[PDB]
Formats: sequence, structure tokens, C-alpha cells
Amino acid sequence: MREIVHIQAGQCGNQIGAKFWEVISDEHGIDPTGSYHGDSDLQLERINVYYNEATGNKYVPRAILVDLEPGTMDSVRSGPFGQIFRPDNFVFGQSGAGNNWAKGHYTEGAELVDSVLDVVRKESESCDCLQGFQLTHSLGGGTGSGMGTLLISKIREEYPDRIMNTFSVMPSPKVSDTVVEPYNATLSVHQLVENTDETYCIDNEALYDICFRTLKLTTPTYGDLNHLVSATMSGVTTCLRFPGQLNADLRKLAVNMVPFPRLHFFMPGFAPLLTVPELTQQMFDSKNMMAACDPRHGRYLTVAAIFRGRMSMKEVDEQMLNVQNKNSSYFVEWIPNNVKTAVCDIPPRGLKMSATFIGNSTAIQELFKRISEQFTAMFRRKAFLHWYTGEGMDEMEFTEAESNMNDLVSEYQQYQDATAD
Amino acid sequence: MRECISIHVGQAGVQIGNACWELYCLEHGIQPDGQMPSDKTIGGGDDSFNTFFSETGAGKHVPRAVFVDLEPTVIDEVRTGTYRQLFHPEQLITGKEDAANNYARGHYTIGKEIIDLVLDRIRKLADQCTGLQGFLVFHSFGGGTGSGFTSLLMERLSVDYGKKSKLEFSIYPAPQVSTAVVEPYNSILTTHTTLEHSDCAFMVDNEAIYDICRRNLDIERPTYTNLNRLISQIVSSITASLRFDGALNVDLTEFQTNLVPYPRIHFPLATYAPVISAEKAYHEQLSVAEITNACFEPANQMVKCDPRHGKYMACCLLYRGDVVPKDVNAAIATIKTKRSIQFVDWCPTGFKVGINYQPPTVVPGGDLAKVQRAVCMLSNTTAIAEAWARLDHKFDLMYAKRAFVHWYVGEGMEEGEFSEAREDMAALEKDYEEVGVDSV
Amino acid sequence: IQKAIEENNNFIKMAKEKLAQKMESNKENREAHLAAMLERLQEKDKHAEEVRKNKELKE
Ligand SMILES: COc1cc2cc(c1Cl)N(C)C(=O)C[C@H](OC(=O)C(C)C)[C@]1(C)O[C@H]1[C@@H](C)[C@@H]1C[C@@](O)(NC(=O)O1)[C@H](OC)/C=C\C=C(\C)C2
Ligand SMILES: Nc1nc2c(ncn2[C@@H]2O[C@H](COP(=O)(O)OP(=O)(O)OP(=O)(O)O)[C@@H](O)[C@H]2O)c(=O)[nH]1
Ligand SMILES: Nc1nc2c(ncn2[C@@H]2O[C@H](COP(=O)(O)OP(=O)(O)O)[C@@H](O)[C@H]2O)c(=O)[nH]1
Ligand SMILES: [Ca+2]
Ligand SMILES: [Mg+2]
Repeated sequence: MREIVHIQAGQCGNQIGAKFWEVISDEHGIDPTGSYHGDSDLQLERINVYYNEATGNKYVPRAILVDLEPGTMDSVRSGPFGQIFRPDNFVFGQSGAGNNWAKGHYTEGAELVDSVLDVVRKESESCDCLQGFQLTHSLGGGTGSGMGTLLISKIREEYPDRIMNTFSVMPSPKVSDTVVEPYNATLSVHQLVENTDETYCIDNEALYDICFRTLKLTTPTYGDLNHLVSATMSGVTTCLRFPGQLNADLRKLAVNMVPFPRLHFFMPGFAPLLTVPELTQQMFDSKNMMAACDPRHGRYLTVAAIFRGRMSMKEVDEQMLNVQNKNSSYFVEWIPNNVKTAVCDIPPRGLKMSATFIGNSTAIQELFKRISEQFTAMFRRKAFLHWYTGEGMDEMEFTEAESNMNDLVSEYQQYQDATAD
Repeated sequence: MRECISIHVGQAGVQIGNACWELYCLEHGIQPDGQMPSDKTIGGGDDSFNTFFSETGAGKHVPRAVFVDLEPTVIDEVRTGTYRQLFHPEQLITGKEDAANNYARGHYTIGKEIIDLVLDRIRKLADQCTGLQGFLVFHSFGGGTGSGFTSLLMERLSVDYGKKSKLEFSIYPAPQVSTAVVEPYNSILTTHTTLEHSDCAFMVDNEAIYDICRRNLDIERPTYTNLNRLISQIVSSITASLRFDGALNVDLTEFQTNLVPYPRIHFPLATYAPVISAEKAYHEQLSVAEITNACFEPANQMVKCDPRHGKYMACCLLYRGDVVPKDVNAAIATIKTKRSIQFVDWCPTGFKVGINYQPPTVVPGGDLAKVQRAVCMLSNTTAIAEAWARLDHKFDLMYAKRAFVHWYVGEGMEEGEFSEAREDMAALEKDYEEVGVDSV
Repeated sequence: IQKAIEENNNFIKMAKEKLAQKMESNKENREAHLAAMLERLQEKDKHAEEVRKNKELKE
């Protein structure tokens, strides 16, 4: 088969990582012990993408759990589906990053990365045909941010012809009171734009605004935000996990989603938070995007949409044309037929039908401009710079990450203004 | 003798192979286990169906076919399907990693790992032939294997088999069932690369087949299964002259002489009749005149184009079933005095006719009504260049911005190959224009 | 008949040579793309050494 090796680093990575494994374990009908107790053969046709099959029909997640502090490790191991993960695939330090990107990337993390790579290599070598890696982490912290981007670079050195996918959670003052997060985010984006092929931009600003403004969840907990992430991560992997024709693997998705290598930052979307018409209208609405960007402030380069549940497939085709026709100005004309629609007839838990959205929109610059706005004010202040230079970092490495993100924004702007003739 | 070896490349080729070889088996009364009670020459023979089937001592009739796909899930369905006993395991070849809708991976990165093994298995079939006629290659234009690996195979076949004839059944991309945004790139790359190595290519526009299934068969959302059973009927009509004998039977090679006036102009337009549902065929007999006139309704063509805005360079009618020349001549005489039929000035205007008395066949539970007589028209029309124009325009839109080109360069290709391929397509479009001009 | 043999051989020859050049040209380009990638990854490892060195020369 075509196996994906999952990696979750830092606190955020392990939090959303564990919920991801909880949701897809139930969708594939395996219990926290690892035995299968489902009813549909479609659950097992492509199970090897995410699970290792052991003796006695025992399915073990192909997952590697990493963090510079042993705290989160006990949380996952004690939480549901904690006894399903492989004990040897737990790689935890004791020092702790403390939201220092330099610690995760150059100092503390550089000393644990090798014992992580040993686990990556052991899982990889047992793959029938490894297709690539997917990493869950945040960009505002130190481990998931700094070490997460180190692991990606290290893995790319040994597997340069494989796909590197990430679910990167973007920082927002509405969720985390830590003030230095725009430093860690900018330093990370400098790495993700160079060493990843596909990055799902999970924006805490959007997750917060959705819970607060749409779900009416004043004081939203991390459990509320991660319920959206889990439903999203389940949606954007449906094509990998169940039998399908379209974007069935990580490479075919990238070819359909990435017209230029640097422009590989997707804004996902989900619905509902029904009829096929309003399922389609919601998923293209700014309120249902998991990135705090308005798609009607830019143009779509490419779009992938998967519908889940029992529904009329004629109606899905009719309504996807309707949205593209009535919003023709918001799709670049120099890429014909850039919107692709998939349909998986096994719905998620709780919903009779849902819709997941993956857009490569030039409006994503709004997210990078937000980070740059915070970062640039902090850099002039030179506020909290000794903690980074204290680990041996230079002031230029901050400047370089800034100008690279300025280029990314201007490159997204260039192709938004581009025309066919 | 005159054996033909079929090669099915990629999902479309493989899945169309299942429909074609299932349909062939039903036409010849061959069972899923390969036994053919009516065939009394056990272990061999010179019969017409032996051009496509070999025979084992145990009485099994085995398709002279190779199935190749750089991923195993499509061919696995053949290995475990109703007709798994029909094929020897060595005829079904699979890699581990597909081309990811990338011509470069199909032709180079992945294809080079398996090209030699495939050619060895094809050679193994050829050595069982007493008079190999040529190859039939089934593939999509859009997929990475169908485009990349096919063109690699066609190049290698030209080296190992010289000028032995090579025919294509090419699936032309349509957005209703498209799987990749880069299918125009793969289409132009494989067309440019195979052009010198193919003698005749029958394009099947998925949108043409999709529209016919919706309008003529009342299929709300046609699937690949609906399309492939219709495609196999057109393929079965074209190969029927090789697999059956008859007084009025005309070999496909005789049609080929008429269909290809110049080497590069080898893309005939296919038109089939009658495509009708059981519900509609009830108490409605389609006469020879009705199905023949239907061949000149653009709604019934395998490729979306308007022959009324083009010129004919050949017109072949391949009838099968209850058809007598008398009715054909009457139907043709009527059509010639009512249609927009214009031949180039350097070619005679006569229609070439073939009749196979074996009636059309349908697969159980299929959407096509079983009819007493069918016809497939093979015409060489300048209008087919419209299909090139649409593909080239979509290519130009993306290539102007170099969208997705980095996926190809990363696998070893150069921008010069894109421009070289597009320049060849521009020359081909001019070729179809020049052949349509009147003589001085 | 000598011309027909000649032309059949010339087509096989030009097809064999045109293909061999493409696979060689493609092998060099793909390897050169992989080599440039690793070199860029290898120069960020060398940079990390300079950073870790700079922390030891800070005390
Ligand atoms: C008295 O005033 C204040 C006192 C403190 C912080 C602030 C204010 Cl105003 N402000 C503004 C902040 O935004 C908090 C933030 O720290 C946080 O991550 C959080 C734990 C508070 C931080 C310093 O900017 C982060 C990194 C530079 C990080 C700091 C560390 O974590 N380690 C490290 O190497 O780097 C460190 O040692 C463990 C503990 C915490 C520091 C101290 C300095 C408190
Ligand atoms: N008519 C028809 N076209 C098909 C079928 N299956 C795939 N295609 C077309 O083939 C093109 C995509 O290539 P595929 O055949 O899916 O894949 P492939 O040729 O194996 O190539 P890879 O993508 O590299 O695996 C698109 O134009 C599809 O619409 C089928 O059953 N019928
Ligand atoms: N949505 C979400 N964000 C989280 C979670 N845990 C941490 N984060 C975010 O991660 C950022 C801080 O990094 P964190 O993951 O805590 O630390 P690290 O291990 O040192 O990288 C903040 O922006 C948090 O909002 C979580 O469970 N859910
Ligand atoms: Ca016999
Ligand atoms: Mg395939």
C-alpha cells in the first residue's frame, strides 16, 4: 500500500494529533485496543495508509509522538486511544522548550532529533511504499514550532523524493496570551515555505471566531477549537483514507493544488458547523473557513472539495458549477477547471452529510500579513531578543524570515492580479 | 494468423480492457474460465477470433493482451474479478507507485523501472504469433501513466518491432470526470511524443460519451462503467472485421488505407448508432436508413466537433447485424442529397462500406438496448482539429504562467520539451487546415 | 527494396537514439534537482553548527 508516517510535535501537535487519531479510529471502526469491530469493508480497504497491521488483526497507528517535555506524553497515554499508540514511538525529552523557537530548532531539539529520526526510520523501513509524512504542530510555541521545522528539514534530507505535509496551527492573541508567538510563527513560515509541499493553515483566530460568533461559545476552551480541527483533519484526509479516484494520495493532491512550489498554503473549510445547495454555499463562505481570511478578497488558484454522506451526485455536480459560475471573478482564469470535487459516501460521526473545503486562495496573504503586522512591531522594539540570541541566533535570521514572508505575500498578490491575456 | 496484441495502459486502458474483453467473450461465446464449447480445434486454430485469442491445450482461450499500470488497485480488480481465470498472471503487470498525473513520472522516473519487464511480456505474446499484424494501445491522455508511460512504450515498441502497425484508442480529457488540472499538459506531451510512432489513433472525447449517456440512455450522472460499456461497443465494431469472417466483411487495414492520407493525419472521427435505452427501443425498430442518418448528427460523435464546418477526406461505414448492401446504398443515396457532406477536392467522394453479419451484443444489466443492427462510421474530417484547438488553448493558458510546470521539471523534464510539444501541435493544426484547402 | 530496408532501419535508429538521449538528459536533470535540494538542506545544518558554536563562545 501507500503508507503515511504521522508525526505530532509539541503540545498543540499532540493535542490535535490525539483527537485526529480518535476521530479516524472510529470512522474506520477500531477500538482503543486496536481491534476492528466495524460493518463496512470500505473501512479496511485503505487502512494501511495510517495504520500498521500487527499479529491478530491489531491495528496500530503509524504515529510518532514528540515533545521536549514529558507532560503531554502522560496526557495522551491516559486519554482515550492512549493504549493504541506504540510505546517505542514515544520520544520525549525532559528539558522543555518554554516557547523558545531557538531551543526547539538549534539547542534542546537538536539533541533529541536523532532519537526521533531512529523511530522515523524504523517506521519508514516497514512501509510497503511510503508516500510521505504529515506533521501536526503549532507555529507559536517552541517545540512544535522550532523542533517541528527541524524534523521536517532532517526528514527531507533522507527522504527528498517524498511528500511533506503539515497541519500548522497559526497563533492568535484571541486564544494564547503569549506575546512572542509572532516571532515563532515568522521563523517557522520561513521553514515551511522551503521544506514542505502542502501546509493546512489552521488559524486559531478563525477557530476562535467560529466558536464565539457562529457556535455562540463565549469563553471557548481548547476542546472546542480542537473539535473543529479534528472534523477538518478528518475531512481533508477522507480522499486518502477511503477508496476514491480524486486526490487519492498526497502527491496527486499536491499536483492538483500547488501551481507554484512556494504557494502551497491551503485554507481549509468545513460544513455544517442539510441540502446539497446550502452545503456548497456554506463551504465557500468566509465564515466557514478555518483560516481568518476572506476568500472574496482574493482569487482561488485551485480548490478541492469533498462531500461526505448519501446524496445525489448529479446535484453536487450541478451546484459546484453554480458556485463557480456565480463567483467566476474569484477563480483565476489562467488555470482552466481548477476546482475538483470528490464524494465519499461514508459520512462523519453525527452528521448525515458534510462538506470539506481546501482552497489555494491568494487571500491567504491576509493571514501572513497579520503575523507580519505583529512581528514587525516586535522587531523594532527588539523586545525579547536576548532569549533567541542567547541560544546563538543572529539578528539577520529574524530579518531574513521577515523578507521571505514579504515575498510570499507579494507572490500571492502577483498571481491574484495576473490575467490570461 | 494476423494476430493483434492489445496493450491496456493505466486505469482507463485497464478498465476499458475489462469492458472490451468481457464484450469479446460474449460475442464469441467464450466463458469466464476460457472454455469455448463451439471451438472444436483444441489447442490452436486459424479462425478469425484467434487474431485476438490464443488457445491452450486445455481448451482455454486466452486474450492476446497485456495489462500494465504503475499502481496495483485497478489491475487487482481484474485479478479478482469475474474474468480472472481468462488471463495468465504474467499478462497483468503492476508497479507500486503511480505517476501522480505527471507525464514525467510515467515516462521517466517510474516508467523506466518497469518498461523492460513490460516489453519482455509483450515479446512473450508476440513469439506465440505466427503472423503478428500489430498492436492496439489503450490509454488515457490525462493520466501520468496513460500519457507518460504509453509514449515510452510506443517509442520502445518502434525500436523492437520496427514499422509494425500500432493503433491507439485514446481517451480525450473532459472536465466532468477529470482527475487532474494538468491533463492538458499530459495530453499535449503524449500526443507530440507518440505522433511519429502511431499509425492510427481513435480519440474518444469523454464529454462526447458523457453527453450521449445522459441524452440517449437517460443516465443522470454517468460513471466510468457507463462510459466504458459504450466505448467497448465502438471498439468492438472497429475490431469486428478482424475477429469475424464474412463475404461483405472488410478488414480494418483496408479502411486504414483510406483513412490516413498523410502520416500525421491519422485521427479518424468515430460515430456509432443506435445508442438507445431499452425503454425507448421497445416498439421502435431503427432501420438501416435511420441509424445511417444518425451517423451525421454531431450529437452521436465520439469527439466533440462540427463536421459541417470541416471537409471529409474519407468516410467508412462499418455495419453489423441485419443489413443488406441494398438498404445501405439507398440510405447513402438519401443522405448525400440532404446533408452537409463535403469532401476535399483531391479525394473521391465514395463511402466505403463493411458488413459483419454477427449482430451487436450487450452485456447483462447494461444500459444499451439490444438491437438487431448497428453501424459505426469512421470518417477522417478536418473538423477534428477543433479538439486539438481546445486542448492547445487550455495548455497555453497554464503554460503562459508556467503553472504546475515545476512538478515536471522536478522529475527531470525541461521547459524545452513543453515548447517543443506545443510547437508540434501548432504544426498539426496548420496541417489539418492545409489539407482542407482546394487545389490550384 | 534496399531503400525500404534502409528507411526502416533509419527509423529504428533515430527512435533508439532519440530515446536514449532523453533518458540520459532526464537522469542528469532530476539528479541535479535532488543535489541542489540536499545542498540547501546541508547548508542549514552547517548554519546550525555556527549557531551552536556561537552559544558556546558566549560564556
Ligand atoms: C514582569 O514582566 C514579564 C515577565 C515575563 C514575561 C513577560 C513579562 Cl511583561 N512577557 C511580556 C511575555 O510575553 C512572556 C514569554 O514567556 C512565556 O512563554 C510564558 C511562560 C510567560 C516570553 C518571555 O517571551 C517568551 C520567550 C522569550 C521565553 C521565556 C521563557 O519561557 N524561556 C525562554 O527562553 O524564552 C522563561 O523561562 C522559562 C520564562 C518566562 C519569562 C519571563 C521573562 C516572564
Ligand atoms: N473514459 C474513461 N476515462 C477514464 C477512466 N478512468 C480514468 N479515465 C481518465 O483518465 C484520465 C486520468 O488518468 P487515469 O486513467 O485515471 O490514470 P493513469 O492513466 O493510470 O495515470 P496516473 O494518474 O499516473 O495513475 C482522465 O482523463 C480520466 O477521466 C475510465 O474508466 N473511462
Ligand atoms: N488549537 C490549539 N492550539 C494549541 C493547543 N496547544 C497549544 N496550542 C497553541 O500553541 C501555541 C503555543 O505553542 P505550544 O504548542 O503551547 O508549545 P510548544 O510545545 O512549546 O510548541 C499557542 O498559540 C496555543 O494556542 C491545543 O491543544 N489546541
Ligand atoms: Ca480453435
Ligand atoms: Mg492509476
